[PDB]
Amino acid sequence: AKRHRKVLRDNIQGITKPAIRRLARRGGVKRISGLIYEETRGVLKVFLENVIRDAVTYTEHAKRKTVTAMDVVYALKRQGRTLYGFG
Amino acid sequence: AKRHRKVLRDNIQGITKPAIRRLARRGGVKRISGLIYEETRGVLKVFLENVIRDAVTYTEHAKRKTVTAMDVVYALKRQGRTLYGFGG
Amino acid sequence: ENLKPFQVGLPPHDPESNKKRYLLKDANGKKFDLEGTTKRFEHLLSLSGLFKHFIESKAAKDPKFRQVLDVLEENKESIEFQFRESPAYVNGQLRPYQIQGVNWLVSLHKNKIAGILADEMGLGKTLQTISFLGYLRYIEKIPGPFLVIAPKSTLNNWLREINRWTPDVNAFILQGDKEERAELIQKKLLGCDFDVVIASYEIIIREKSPLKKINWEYIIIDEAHRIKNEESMLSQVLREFTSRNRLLITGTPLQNNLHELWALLNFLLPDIFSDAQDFDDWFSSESTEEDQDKIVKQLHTVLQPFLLRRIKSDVETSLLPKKELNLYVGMSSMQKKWYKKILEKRLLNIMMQLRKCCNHPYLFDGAEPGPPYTTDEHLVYNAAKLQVLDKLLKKLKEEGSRVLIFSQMSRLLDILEDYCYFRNYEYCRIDGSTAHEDRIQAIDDYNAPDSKKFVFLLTTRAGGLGINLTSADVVVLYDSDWNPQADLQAMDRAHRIGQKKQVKVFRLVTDNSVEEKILERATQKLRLDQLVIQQNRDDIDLDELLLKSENKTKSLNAKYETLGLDDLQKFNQDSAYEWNGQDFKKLLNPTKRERKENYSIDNY
Amino acid sequence: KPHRYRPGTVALREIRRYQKSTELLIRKLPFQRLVREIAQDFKTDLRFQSSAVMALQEASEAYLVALFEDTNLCAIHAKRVTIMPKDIQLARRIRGER
Amino acid sequence: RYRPGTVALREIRRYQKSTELLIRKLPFQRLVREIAQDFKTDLRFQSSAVMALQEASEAYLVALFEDTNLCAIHAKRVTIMPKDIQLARRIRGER
Amino acid sequence: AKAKTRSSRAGLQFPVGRVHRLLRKGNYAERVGAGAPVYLAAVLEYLTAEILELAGNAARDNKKTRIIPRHLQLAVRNDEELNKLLGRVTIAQGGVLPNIQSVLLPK
Amino acid sequence: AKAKTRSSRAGLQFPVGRVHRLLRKGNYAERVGAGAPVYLAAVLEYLTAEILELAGNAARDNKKTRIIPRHLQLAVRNDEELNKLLGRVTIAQGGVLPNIQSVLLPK
Amino acid sequence: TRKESYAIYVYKVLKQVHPDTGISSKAMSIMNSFVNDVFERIAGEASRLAHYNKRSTITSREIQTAVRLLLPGELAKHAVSEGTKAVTKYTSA
Amino acid sequence: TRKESYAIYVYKVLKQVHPDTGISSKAMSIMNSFVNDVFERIAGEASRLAHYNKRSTITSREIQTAVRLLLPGELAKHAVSEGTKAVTKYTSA
DNA sequence: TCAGGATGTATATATCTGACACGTGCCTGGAGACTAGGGAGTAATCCCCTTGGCGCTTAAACGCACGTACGCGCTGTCCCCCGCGTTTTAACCGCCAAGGGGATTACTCCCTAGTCTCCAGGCACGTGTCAGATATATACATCCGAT
DNA sequence: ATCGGATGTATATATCTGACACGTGCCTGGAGACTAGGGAGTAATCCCCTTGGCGGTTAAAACGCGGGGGACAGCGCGTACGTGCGTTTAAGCGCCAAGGGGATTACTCCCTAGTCTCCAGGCACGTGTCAGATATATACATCCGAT
Ligand SMILES: Nc1ncnc2c1ncn2[C@@H]1O[C@H](COP(=O)(O)OP(=O)(O)O)[C@@H](O)[C@H]1O
Ligand SMILES: [Mg+2]
Repeated sequence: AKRHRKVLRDNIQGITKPAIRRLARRGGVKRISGLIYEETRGVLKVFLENVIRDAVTYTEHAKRKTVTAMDVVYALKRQGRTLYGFG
Repeated sequence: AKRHRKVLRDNIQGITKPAIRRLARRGGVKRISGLIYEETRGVLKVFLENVIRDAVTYTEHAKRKTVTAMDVVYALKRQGRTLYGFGG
Repeated sequence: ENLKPFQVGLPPHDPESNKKRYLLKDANGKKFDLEGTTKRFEHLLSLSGLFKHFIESKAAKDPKFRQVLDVLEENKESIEFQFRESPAYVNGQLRPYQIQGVNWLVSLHKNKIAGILADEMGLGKTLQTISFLGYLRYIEKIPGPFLVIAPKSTLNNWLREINRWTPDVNAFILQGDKEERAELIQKKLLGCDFDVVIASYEIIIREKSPLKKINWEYIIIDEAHRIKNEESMLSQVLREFTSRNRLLITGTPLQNNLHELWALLNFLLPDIFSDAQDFDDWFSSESTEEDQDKIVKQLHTVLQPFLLRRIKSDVETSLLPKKELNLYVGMSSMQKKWYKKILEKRLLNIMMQLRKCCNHPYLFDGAEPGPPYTTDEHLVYNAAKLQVLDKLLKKLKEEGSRVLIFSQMSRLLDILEDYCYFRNYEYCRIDGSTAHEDRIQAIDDYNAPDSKKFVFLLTTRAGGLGINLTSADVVVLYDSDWNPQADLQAMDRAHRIGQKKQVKVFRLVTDNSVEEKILERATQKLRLDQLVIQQNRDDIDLDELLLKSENKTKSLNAKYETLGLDDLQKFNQDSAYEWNGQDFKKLLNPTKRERKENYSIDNY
Repeated sequence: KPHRYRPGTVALREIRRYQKSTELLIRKLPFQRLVREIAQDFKTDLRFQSSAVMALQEASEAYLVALFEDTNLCAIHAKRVTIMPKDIQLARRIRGER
Repeated sequence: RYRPGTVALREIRRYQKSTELLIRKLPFQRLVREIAQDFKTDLRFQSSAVMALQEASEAYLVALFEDTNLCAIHAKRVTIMPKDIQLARRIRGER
Repeated sequence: AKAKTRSSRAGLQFPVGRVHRLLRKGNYAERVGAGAPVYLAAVLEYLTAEILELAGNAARDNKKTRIIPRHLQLAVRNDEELNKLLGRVTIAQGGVLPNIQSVLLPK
Repeated sequence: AKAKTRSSRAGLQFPVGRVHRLLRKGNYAERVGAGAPVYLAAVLEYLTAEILELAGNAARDNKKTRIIPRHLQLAVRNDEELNKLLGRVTIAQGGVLPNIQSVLLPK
Repeated sequence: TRKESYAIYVYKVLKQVHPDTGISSKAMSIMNSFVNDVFERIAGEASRLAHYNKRSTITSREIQTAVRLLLPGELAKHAVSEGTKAVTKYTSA
Repeated sequence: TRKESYAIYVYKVLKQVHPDTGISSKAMSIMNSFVNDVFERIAGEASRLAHYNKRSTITSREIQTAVRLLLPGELAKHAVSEGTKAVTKYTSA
């Protein structure tokens, strides 16, 4: 009856409505619509897919099983958005 | 009284109004305001300034005085707008 | 009511006077006292001479202790209040072993050293502690202060007993959201309107800055194995607390290691066990000779000075002993194919996965037949332990012994709930999900005087300690645990004081698998504990399976009985990846992606 | 009647309070869960460091903040004050991601 | 004669079908020399260099006008204006 | 013995000797393996074949028997994968892909 | 004789031997001249000094005596020059410089 | 003089795929530039990839990783398959 | 376990522009990354310049061209001025 | 408009910690020979670019005038989103267990690259054709706009 | 709705010029030793990451409500765009003159790099500390929403 999960609402829903609003305020918007909270999840998921794909490619090439901060940094730099700090 | 060069026209105005309209149509627009012309001249002038500066830097590095198509292609590729067809 | 003559001589309670001692005015008054260290070392060598091993090494280190050593070298009634009756200043009675514990506490007090109280559960440890603090109050004339760090669950119990058998002492517990906590701080703590503070492991980390600013006479700690790690944040924080001495009321120390015991000792008396390698190499693991049991084993003489435990086996008697019935179970076909699948493949920690397969393959997603999902005998049909469990549950039910299952994975509890409902028994589940009130009501439901609760699921390491289920008769440790005393406390949830009838505790084991390795290592650690501390106080035809497993248990007991200290610390760490021969070993694209059409001028 | 701010003022205060800080605005554990779920992308069971996830969250939040700035500009351009998915789509199309 | 917009759609069809250069040749070439006089005196060019420059300029302006048109449509209009093109360039990381 | 080229004994059409020469004398690394030129030649051949097939499709669609930069442009922009790969290039004399916004059309 | 560092001779602060080693080992080219490391070290030194001066000014303006990533971001983004140099670069824990569109402000 | 082109190899591939069409000179030059651009992209990615791992050798493994880093999706899949096919044929023969 | 870095050198530079301010470790890592990035950009552009002109060596002329080609205008002016004065001092001494 | 609230904004203070200074080991940058090949200088040779002009064709660009339809301002009217209070729940620490993964730090060795020497075919260059693709008219059919 | 009308749209013809085929030689890729060093494999050490589970604090997050202000439709309306027509004007193409700029093409050497051999002196790492940046509290002064 209950050995089946029936739990764990989608992880994209973990990007809550108020977090989207905080990002929006730091961006500088005053008034928000109601479908922004779905368009934003879509765009974030796409961006993460691309970056993680490249990072995992680097990791597999090095014959590792651990994605390292330098792998992520190389992936972002290849995508064209350098990240100072980490590594 | 005309020994001087009083007769002359600015070169940015050589980008005629209908030429900008042809570009606009190929972009796919239907009605053009009256100030799009001046704004377009401005943006084209800026773009040309950047590309030409980089090309000239390449040529003067190579100890030449002619700007070659390969130098322009290198300049564009550096700007981030690589161009296929003129060699390179 | 009549013990008030002892209260004579105490100064009247007044925060202004208390502030002289409570607040330690000296901002950096912390210093190494040569006098106290000399007295400690002198008494310590008086008991026995073995302790120079630490001292000489420490003298090889910082020489301003080497000169203390030289001073101790060149220069070379304290009557215990036996309290043949119950001490007057505590309203009530104390049993003789309790009295002996109290006297041990006092004797360690008047020796400038401490001692871990590690009595067996139920032997009124807090009674010993309150009695000793009252000794300091009425006799030694130190009202306070005293810190009583404890687990959050028992705070109310500590306070209830402290106000019951010694009402004169004023004490309070910190709690509540930070605002009323701070109110209590500013009103009483820094106000100095108490004698005994009670906090929790979490609050000590939380409200540490005010608690720094009191010279602490002692720092009491309830079950102390929490502090068995000396890199734990609690251990780090509970070292800047300026204090005279310390106490470490606990249950059983040395649960899975010896270095653990070293750190537990290091807490009380840092100036002796200041060096890790000293303890780690003097009579810890080495590879020298028959010394393992010829000398270093005999060298308990280092501990008996400061440690105590009173075996509840004979100091009480009523709990008929125990009944351990390990059952070696063979894997079934689904287990066979799955276990091989893990061996040669989200699946990390292959050792954890192998435990899952040894419990029920339905834990793996997509294992059971379906959808649609049913609950018929196809559930029991694929898990060997569950088959034996079904048979044994039926046998117990016809006998009529309501049972506690102590699983180790709550998901396994989900499958067990489904199986139980399908078999029309009813239960009450407690795990890391049920809130407090749920836990209390479930315990009450099980412990109703006429309760229709056959099975009663839990998780082995959950529920704290106040859970009391002596009404139960059988405990089925569906899984075995790494730490043997984890399962020991679990299986004493039923063997706790007050249990009337002899109980049986089963331990399903998956033969020829990881579970055998886990059981072996757990027995290593249990026998280590015994040696170090406990001395110096289709159907399987269940009957033949029982006999075979009993014979196996006897054989392994014989195997591990005759091991030695350095040998028993080996931790063979035999790789379980290889089970029946393993080698550490685990297109054409004809798609022609797409071809669009209509490249002509027909958009318009 | 209890004091109540008129619509817009709390929003302006929030803008000027979040444009001054520097911490992360998405929760660490939800973001990590999302990242590891996506990580079944071109591989199967994988291990992540912690610096990796921190770098990934830094990059994501910077990207989203820039996107929201461009969206705000589009919404104001339409003689409006609210941002809408049409604004998100326009901004993200012009930048060249769609 | 013809209703407004008819010739406009006709011209869009005409110009999205062809591939030639849209700006005159000599005016652009003169502009390039004049704008290149500042960085360094007495440079020489060559026809291929100037043709590459013109081709790049054509492509840039065409993409810019596409973005501007899409901006104008976003604001419930069909007429493009300097506000539109400024918004496009600023979003596209240039202003 | 008679010499047979690595292009032939690999089965490809693109040159492997020239690719190896460029990889060496291109300051990409100190040492160059032995299968790298073969792999690179294969990849270049595949991409060339793919784009040329699409261009020929377009040229036939327009009743012509010679690929021109317009057909190259049209094929590249109509195939989305090649469009992403070449998202930043500009094929000279390629024109633009026909497209009019729906709102602009007459009622 | 007595060793006299190339950084000392050039009068810079950044290392020149290390820069020479990086140029040689990065296979940027087969041979590196003797003045290239000096020029490169001088340029890196200049840019570092510039950004550090701006960051220190920002730190003083914030009434702090230690540079932090927020101060680095403020220094970079305020001037139209290092902003253009570091255009695509995101600085960890940088935040964003404050502005609010004038349309959103009240009457 | 003596400028290397790729024109003849591209023309061979064309006469394999569409054995009835042709290429004008401008299209041919565009195709040559395309091949050079892709070559330099892949080689540069492989060079950086070897530098990241403290290797001093470019080999087919780095070439393959750079291919699947640069080409998107189905293009990458097919190109990888074809490259592996060619390399195995070469080594066997 | 030895890891080369620019922390010592940027700290020497800091202690002569603002002789009393410090710098946190995270800012230090950011600065080291910035220096590495700019070094890579200039070196790569100089390498490509040498490759373009058939030259086999990198020298101060290539470095100057790369600087004047990457840094924007008014910043590049001062950068090249200071580079030239440093190299002349090295040559004289 | 003025008095009434809510909200940063300073000021003073006890605390934590992570920059900063200091001492050693080592490894690599500098001194000093030696060498060899990259590049700088010279000097032929041919092709393109420049700066002043001139004459001619012929489409585009420009200017002007109706005159719509659209961009803009007003008004109305929902209705959707913000502000705020109230529960509750999920993040966030702290823990526990074992083992594997990844980095270093040696060692060892084999095989596969780079380096040569020859030597022939593959590829570039210069020629010579011919057919694919224009441009020109021509009849066809096919939206668009006014009665 | 129909008729007129302007506009692509297929269609046959002549032009030509640009793609494709063919011979040469020369230089680069291939064959064949020889060798050294790079990288693969192995063993020991130590720290991080995994999986499943536990217990606690406490801010955020979810939800509901109410009300107002902003978005979205309609309604004029009065421009400023479009479309069409007539007329210059300039682009484009020819043509003239004489040079320098530049890219091979072929030696010729110098000098300035790489390579090797030590060897000390930079620098990285492992230890303290203490000064700056916290968090706290309080008083203040400073906007905002209802007369
Ligand atoms: N008269 C008594 N003498 C001795 N012990 C008693 C007496 N009355 C009660 N006790 C027990 O003393 C115990 C002290 O608490 P304890 O069980 O030791 O908890 P913990 O094990 O957590 O310290 C109580 O549980 C209580 O049952
Ligand atoms: Mg207790």
